[PDB]
Amino acid sequence: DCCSYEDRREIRHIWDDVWSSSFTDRRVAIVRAVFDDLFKHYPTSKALFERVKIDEPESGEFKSHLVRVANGLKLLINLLDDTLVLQSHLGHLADQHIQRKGVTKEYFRGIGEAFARVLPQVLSCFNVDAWNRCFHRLVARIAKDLP
Amino acid sequence: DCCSYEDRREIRHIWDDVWSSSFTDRRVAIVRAVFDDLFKHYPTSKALFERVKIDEPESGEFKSHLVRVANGLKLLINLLDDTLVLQSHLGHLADQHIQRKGVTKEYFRGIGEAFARVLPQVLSCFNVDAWNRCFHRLVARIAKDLP
Amino acid sequence: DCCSYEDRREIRHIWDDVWSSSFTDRRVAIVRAVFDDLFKHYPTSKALFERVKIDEPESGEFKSHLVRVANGLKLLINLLDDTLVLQSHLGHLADQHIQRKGVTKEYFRGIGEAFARVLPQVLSCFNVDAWNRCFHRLVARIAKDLP
Amino acid sequence: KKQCGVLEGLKVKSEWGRAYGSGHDREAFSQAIWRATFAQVPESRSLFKRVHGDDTSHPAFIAHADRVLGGLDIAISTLDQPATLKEELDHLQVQHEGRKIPDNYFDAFKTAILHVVAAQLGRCYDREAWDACIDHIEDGIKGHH
Amino acid sequence: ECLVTESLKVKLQWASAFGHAHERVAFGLELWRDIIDDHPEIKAPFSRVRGDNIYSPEFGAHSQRVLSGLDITISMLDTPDMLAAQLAHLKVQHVERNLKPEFFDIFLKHLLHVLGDRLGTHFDFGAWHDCVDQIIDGIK
Amino acid sequence: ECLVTESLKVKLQWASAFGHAHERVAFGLELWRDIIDDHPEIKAPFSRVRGDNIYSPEFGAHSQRVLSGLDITISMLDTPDMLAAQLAHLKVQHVERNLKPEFFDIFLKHLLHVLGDRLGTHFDFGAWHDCVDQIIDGIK
Amino acid sequence: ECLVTESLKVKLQWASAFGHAHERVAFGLELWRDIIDDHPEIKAPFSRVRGDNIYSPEFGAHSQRVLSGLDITISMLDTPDMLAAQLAHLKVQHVERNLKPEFFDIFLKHLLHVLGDRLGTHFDFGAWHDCVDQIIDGIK
Amino acid sequence: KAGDKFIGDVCFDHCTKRRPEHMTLAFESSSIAAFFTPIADLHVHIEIESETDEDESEVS
Amino acid sequence: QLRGFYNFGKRELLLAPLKGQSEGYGVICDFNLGDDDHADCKIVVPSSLFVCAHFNAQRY
Amino acid sequence: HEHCCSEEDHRIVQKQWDILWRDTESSKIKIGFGRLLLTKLAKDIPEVNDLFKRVDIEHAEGPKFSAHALRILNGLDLAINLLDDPPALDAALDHLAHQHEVREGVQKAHFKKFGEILATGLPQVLDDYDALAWKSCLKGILTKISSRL
Amino acid sequence: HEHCCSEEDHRIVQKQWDILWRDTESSKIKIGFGRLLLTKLAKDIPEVNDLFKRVDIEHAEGPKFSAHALRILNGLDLAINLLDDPPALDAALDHLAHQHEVREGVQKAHFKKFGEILATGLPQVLDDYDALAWKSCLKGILTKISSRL
Amino acid sequence: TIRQLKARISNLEEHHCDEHESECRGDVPECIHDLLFCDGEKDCRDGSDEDPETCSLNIT
Repeated sequence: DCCSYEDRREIRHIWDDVWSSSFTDRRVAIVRAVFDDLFKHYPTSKALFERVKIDEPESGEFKSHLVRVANGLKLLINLLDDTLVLQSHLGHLADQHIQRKGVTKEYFRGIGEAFARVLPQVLSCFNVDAWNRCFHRLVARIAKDLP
Repeated sequence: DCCSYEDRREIRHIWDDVWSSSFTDRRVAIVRAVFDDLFKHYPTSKALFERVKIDEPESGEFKSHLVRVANGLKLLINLLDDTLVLQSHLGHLADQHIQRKGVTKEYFRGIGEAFARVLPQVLSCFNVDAWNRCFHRLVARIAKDLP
Repeated sequence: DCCSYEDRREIRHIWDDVWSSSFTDRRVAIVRAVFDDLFKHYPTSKALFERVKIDEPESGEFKSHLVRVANGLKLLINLLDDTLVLQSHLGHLADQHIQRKGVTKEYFRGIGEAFARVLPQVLSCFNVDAWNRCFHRLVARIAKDLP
Repeated sequence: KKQCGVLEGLKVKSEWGRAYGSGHDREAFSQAIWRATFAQVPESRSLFKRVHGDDTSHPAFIAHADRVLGGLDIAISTLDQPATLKEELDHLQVQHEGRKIPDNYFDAFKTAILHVVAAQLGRCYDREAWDACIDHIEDGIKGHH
Repeated sequence: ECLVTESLKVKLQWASAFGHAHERVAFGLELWRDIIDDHPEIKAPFSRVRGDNIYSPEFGAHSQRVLSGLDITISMLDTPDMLAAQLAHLKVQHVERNLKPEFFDIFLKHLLHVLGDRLGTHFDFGAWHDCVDQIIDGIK
Repeated sequence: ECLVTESLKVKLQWASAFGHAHERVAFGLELWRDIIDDHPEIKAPFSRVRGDNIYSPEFGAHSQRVLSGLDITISMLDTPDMLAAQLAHLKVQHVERNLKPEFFDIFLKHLLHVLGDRLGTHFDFGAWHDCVDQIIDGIK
Repeated sequence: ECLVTESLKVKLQWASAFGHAHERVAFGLELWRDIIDDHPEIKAPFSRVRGDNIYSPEFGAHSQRVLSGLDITISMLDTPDMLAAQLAHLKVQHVERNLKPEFFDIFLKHLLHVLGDRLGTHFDFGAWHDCVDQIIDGIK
Repeated sequence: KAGDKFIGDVCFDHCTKRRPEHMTLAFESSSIAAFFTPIADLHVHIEIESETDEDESEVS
Repeated sequence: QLRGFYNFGKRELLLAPLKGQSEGYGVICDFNLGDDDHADCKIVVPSSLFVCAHFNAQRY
Repeated sequence: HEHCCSEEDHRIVQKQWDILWRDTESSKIKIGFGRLLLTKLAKDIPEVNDLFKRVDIEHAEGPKFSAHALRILNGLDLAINLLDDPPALDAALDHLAHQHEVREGVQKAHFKKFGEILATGLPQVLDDYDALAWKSCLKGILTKISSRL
Repeated sequence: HEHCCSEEDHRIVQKQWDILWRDTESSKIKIGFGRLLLTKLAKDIPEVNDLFKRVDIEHAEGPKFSAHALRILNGLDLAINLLDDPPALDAALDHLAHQHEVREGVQKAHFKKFGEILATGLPQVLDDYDALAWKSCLKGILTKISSRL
Repeated sequence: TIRQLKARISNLEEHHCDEHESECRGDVPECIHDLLFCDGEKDCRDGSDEDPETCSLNIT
């Protein structure tokens, strides 16, 4: 669906509350907590990240990964005001996942649920709906490509 | 006599009404309409512009000319706030007409009358006197060089 | 001890009244009048400036000197808002006097008295104390190596 | 109610940051808290007889208050990381054991904190969360069950 | 040549950037300064219009005359019959004098650099490059 | 490696300088422009991301992706275990392809020049040089 | 020589441009940065005053000391007896030591470039060139 | 007028070290020049009751 | 339905949805004309406190 | 002295000391910073290592010490935050004096050094630092804290 | 529902669509633009050329078509300018539906395409374009216009 | 009527205090932190509080 500019503004703020810590510690725990919810629900996906060593949670090879994911999301949100660019990188973000053999359209809808369950716990005043709306628009375009 | 600052302001505005659009179209028709009045009164001058092909009104070789004239006037007016430069280009503008064999001191006084008859028709709120005053100061310095 | 910020502001202003115009004339007469008071009290120091020809008051080789002194002071005051830099140039200003054989720790305490007696005469609303305070902090460090 | 754990901690730790504040807001924040405490259990004034508990506005007490919140800060602040918190709590535990402390007062003091904090934060403030953590912090000071 | 939109875009942006009255002289000056500092070889032909002192009225005048012509060309371009004519007219004022071909490639480089500052990120480089270029070649 | 303060200083200054939303694209743009004007040889590998027109969205996207990574590395720095890992990760994405090592020395030159403008005199050149350098070598 | 007016003009413009307090440090910094980026060979003699990091207090101090002297010379300038003396005084502080001749020609280039920005189009290039030049040669 | 006393209650004192609670302002004399209405010249005693750390100080 | 308080210092009325709605809307009203009656209210989103709409109010 | 730690003086200090606590991870900072500050002290004067022995200074990253790092660093906070209320600040510091009086081994020369260290450290984390103002205030604080031996 | 197609959304569209009519020669623009828009439509779907036959689409520059170019392009204006009054806009569009219903040959797929074209064109004349806002609004418009067919 | 004017007027200039401090009602300007209300007792020296315009019925 489409989303509304106000909602974007809502999120562009809601995020500034989760992101907000400067460096890694916080964002890590959150993005992690997100994935843990993805794996507890779609255990299958777990295997996909052996390349980054998920078997070693505190590895660092993996922590760094989490961050990259976080930052990749950050980059998206922080692009919501520049549509045209977002629309492109959003594609580029798809291609980076289409070439990743084993990534289903489902796993995405799954990580989406993840945030919607985690975020509301890491910060108050979370407009779950607004988030959900704009997150879906983002996911759809990411996922869609692969098919 | 001299030009008052107020008068300059008056013109710096009056002009913004004739020049205004980016388009040649407008300025052309006006400058043309001006010359047509110069030729209807001092038909002799007509011959002077065979070099630009006045015999072919819609030529383009001529239209471009009209524009150059227009723009040359524009340049003058848009210099009324920088006196010293105006005083120089005003001279340079003379020399470009002194080397043009056949240009009388009269033809100028004639094109002056032209505007004073045209402009008041292409726009309302035209301070004919104010224009006339500063236009003469401009012409005087242009023409004079020639004889 | 360290100087109060208000006092600095006081001086940063008091000075703007003696330094004044960009002219030499004024600053000269003042800095001179300052030295004349240094020499009338510590006549020994006089000799130190034969290099700049003090025997020729209106020399110019000397006048220029006076100015350099003035300006050197100016530079100090105009640095009171950039502490760290002041602290360095303040040192550099010491070294330029340590290598000047014959300059005592006393002569400085003496020129300090000088200003405190001159300035209050060249301008009104002079916070002698405030000046004295920050001037001492400046002098102390300038001597400071030297002895 | 609930118990402590990672998120509810981060929340309180953050919200506390806003409520605590600094400068005068602090000198008052504490003031308010104590007034609310003593108003609940006037009996307790007797314990702070040493630091002018009779006049909540006396410098001695002002210091005391600002000094107390200080610890609470370390507690909450440190809370988030178990390793460190553990230590601070243990440290406190010592300064207290051998003293018996009525659980009646701690209760009031918590209430106080909560009411003031809520007054200070306006709208963004989770009650349960604070309750849970202020509790965990207090338990660590009473130290006994 | 241009596109129709690729022109309007320039015609429009030129408006905001160039400006009116003094705002222009400022533009012209800033432009020529950057140009002459990069390639002082140019101070040569500008000898007639005191090119040594770009702040002078003599040069200032020139500066303006130039920009003005540029204005014309830019205005011209959309309607082909006028442009083709105007361009031809400019070619003549140049062919006769000897000039360096590369000078214009330089002029263009800066004109864009400057408009870049004036217009900011909105500046449609593409449109300008494709469009002003066409104006330079005809002249040259 | 770098000093634990020398990092926090950069981590902090990066914040103010880089900025948020549009403020960034502006930064990225200003940066790459200065870089490409100094060494046009770079427009080559940036062929995939329309490096000819840095104002284009295609390049704009790129520009951002880059700075972002730089953000990671920098916020990576503060805690060594993550940085060491992140850096190693970046080195791989580069080694494979061939580059000219001096390009990065250039990139750094400008990144500092730009931050210089943004931050002013407070800009802790020392800290950055010592610190961003460590991020460049790793990639190369 | 110079003209008496050509001096007063500079003496006056220097005032507005240079400025007061911090406004100066900013000027100095901006100046030296542009200079060192153009000719990094200079970072050499400025080794004593941390020329590698121009943002440092050590260099900052220097920067100021310099500008100050320039202020003097300029303030000397109008009245010949003081200038002749001041200049002679500067020559000594230099002769003893090695410096390149061309370095100053560089310094001047930028000092004008910078004042150009600060003062705008009013900047009397002529007056400055004719006037600051005389100050460089003498010291030189 | 003349003779008036005015009591000032502090509320913002960067200015003194002690900051006093109060500050009395006694007007001793007041005379207007015969030619000038516009300006009336005054002579005033500014009284102060401070407490110093050591002792108590009084000022006028 | 809303819950909230009134800030003396702020002169501001701050209300949010009581609960349990999960989307409820809230409202901020500033006193400070100095008047009683009159206030500068703005309907916000109880989350972020982001202005959904604005209305200058009077009593009733 | 009397002049110094004026209102403007500390108003400044206070403002500059706040640049630090802008981000929620104050703990990580306060600790790291306080940790370093004490370490660099034991570095220049070892007889200190024995004083902080009680708090396992041997393990800088050890919670035992990390906690301490806070307590101290946090005390400095209290001092600074009470700069605008002399009577309170006074009391607050006097109390700190007593907490140090009963800790034998701690001598004045220690604070003098810690001061010098603190003064060289702050400007490394704060881009805006006014040495004059700070030195003025830190002096008053450090002195009153040790002044009782 | 509501949220899609918002006040802010269209407030934006409206603002951006105005960047166009700043100069008095709107006709030259509206025409040229509308001309191109319809042309590029017939380009991708020829069965259109027969529909616009009635307006001499064969002669793009022909007054017959130029006039048309306006009417349509100008209708889009009306739509946009009524975005802030749903009931009116509604009525305004419904009317447009009927004007297209009785023109056999015109099928939905046509609008879908015209939409894609319009979306690729606008950003070429407007430096400030918010694809998201526009697409949201253009959709609502194009749909309501063709719904009745 | 006049009363209503002095009111309308008075409600509308700055107050010294930075946020979440309010001035004591009375003659002294002085600013105290918002929170301290109430001790139950007069936080203020002035006791401006005790005055009706503060404890008022209508307001509450």
